[PDB]
Amino acid sequence: SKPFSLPILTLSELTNSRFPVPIDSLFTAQNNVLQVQCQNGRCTLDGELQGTTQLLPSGICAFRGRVTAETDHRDKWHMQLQNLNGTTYDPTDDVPAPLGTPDFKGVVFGVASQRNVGNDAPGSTRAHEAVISTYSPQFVPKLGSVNFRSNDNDFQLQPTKFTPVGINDDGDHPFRQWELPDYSGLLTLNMNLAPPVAPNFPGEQLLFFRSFVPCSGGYNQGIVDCLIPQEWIQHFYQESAPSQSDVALIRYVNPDTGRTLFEAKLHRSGYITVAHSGDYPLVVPANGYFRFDSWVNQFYSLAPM
Amino acid sequence: GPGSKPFSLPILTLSELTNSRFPVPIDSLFTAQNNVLQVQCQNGRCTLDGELQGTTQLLPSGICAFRGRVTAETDHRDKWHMQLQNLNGTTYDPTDDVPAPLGTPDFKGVVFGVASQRNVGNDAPGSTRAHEAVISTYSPQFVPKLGSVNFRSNDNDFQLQPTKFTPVGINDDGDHPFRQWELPDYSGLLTLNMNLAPPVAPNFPGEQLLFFRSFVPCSGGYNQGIVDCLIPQEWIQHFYQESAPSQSDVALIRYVNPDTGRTLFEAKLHRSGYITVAHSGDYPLVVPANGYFRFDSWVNQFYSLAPM
Repeated sequence: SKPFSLPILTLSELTNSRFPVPIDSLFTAQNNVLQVQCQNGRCTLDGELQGTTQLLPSGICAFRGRVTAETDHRDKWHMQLQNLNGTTYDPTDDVPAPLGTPDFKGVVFGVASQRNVGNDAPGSTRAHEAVISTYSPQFVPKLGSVNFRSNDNDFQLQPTKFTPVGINDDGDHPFRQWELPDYSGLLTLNMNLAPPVAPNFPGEQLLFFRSFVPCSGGYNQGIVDCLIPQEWIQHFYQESAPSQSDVALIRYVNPDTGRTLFEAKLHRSGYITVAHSGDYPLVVPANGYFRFDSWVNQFYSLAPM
Repeated sequence: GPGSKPFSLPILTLSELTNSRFPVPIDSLFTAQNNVLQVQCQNGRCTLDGELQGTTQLLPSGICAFRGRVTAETDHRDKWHMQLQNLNGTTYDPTDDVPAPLGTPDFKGVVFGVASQRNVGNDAPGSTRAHEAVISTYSPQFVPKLGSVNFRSNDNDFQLQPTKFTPVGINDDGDHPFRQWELPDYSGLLTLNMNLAPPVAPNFPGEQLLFFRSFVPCSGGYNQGIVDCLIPQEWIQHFYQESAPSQSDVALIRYVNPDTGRTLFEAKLHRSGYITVAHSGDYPLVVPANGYFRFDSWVNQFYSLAPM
């Protein structure tokens, strides 16, 4: 059978799978009652994509479609969604939302761009700053549309792309990276979600690949934690190696010295735990990377780090 | 002989591929009739056994991005002077054998996007701002090899603080045309570019370059946003991981429809990391949505491709 493996990539060679920026650091968080259930950056070790996860970093928190109405909501521009590859989005599909849809509560700011097709000035373009709030009642991507705000009113009912740049609070409504938006809007339930993940033992904590993304004013730190980086997801999808157990053993190695620095559990659902107690931002050598050593199980006792 | 790791391509459809010269998906395949223009792009350059070249790095998020600090507000058209770090935040060294910091744009024109800041130090640390910004590679202040570029903004809410530029699209620079095959002057006016990945061209009669084409966003006007890359970013990432030894200068690759099993056409994947096909004239390909290239065998410079 095809052997499981990790790609060989340093921290600065990795992309955040929940926002299209490089990984900045590794962080392990103290356990709490709040649920970790992100929908982007979800993939099993044998390469099954889950939630709203797709392969491209350019897909993450991006939208593609057409503006089909200009309204007088604060979120003025009504954007009917396609799939990111331009095919027609089907709301009855067994996904939470179109692949790449944001999986947090707050705003994503960026640029909405257009290129005309059809009889009305085909090939004419425009691009302006735009904001999408996932708190908005018009944020209904599962149903097939989202609305965006712009200070500019130079927009047409034409094919549209949204490129994310950063995140922020939505005025008084805080940026909450672990709170899912209501993909179908108010008074509806989310469906087809990737499951929540948690340590099976109190001495273990989730380990995150952490990014500090851009913010558009205020003092928000722009913290976006992902379970596994986008490149691991891409790698597992290509490889499709069969998982021999529920838990893979991985070691963080310094190639400069050859030393193993610490070990971790890489679970079959696609997340990592370490033996540690408390919030801890790791300090690791620049050339360090995770190495897959063996299939183990839940009853492996991780060396404390 | 000893064994060697087999060469391969990742299995990805066109819409599962990223342009290696601008951070957007591939839209189509295009083969161009030979013409007066020279192809010497610096992004999206990698050998088949995984050696990155030019200004090529691994992250799509790296492509046409900048990281550094705004160290001055000037009187240039490109007002804000941005001293560069490497994209991973380490200090940039102008004496390194690269054309410019990795990820630097490799075309003449404008990249528009957003410049963002987060303060450190004594002055309101942790405060942020982000605004539309434009960087022109025609600019005399575009001197990334020397360690800086300048950007424009209609907004003047910028500070001398850690700064990132996130690219969104391209355009012409006013009267100066967007030229994807013209390199910027990385060290500025009246200086020479160095350490470049080499020019690329068909060496065999009846053959043309095949491009992975994207139509990227533009910020007004009718520019088509056409950015062609020699190989998509995932192929580069794949070769970098695999490091499979090249058995030849030319790999024979075939475009396959997995639904039917049918081979649609064949192409030469040259060791330098570009593709040629047997065709005469400009030709926008029509291919099935599920199609992808498959590596079949190593051949040589005198292999004769079936016409497509």
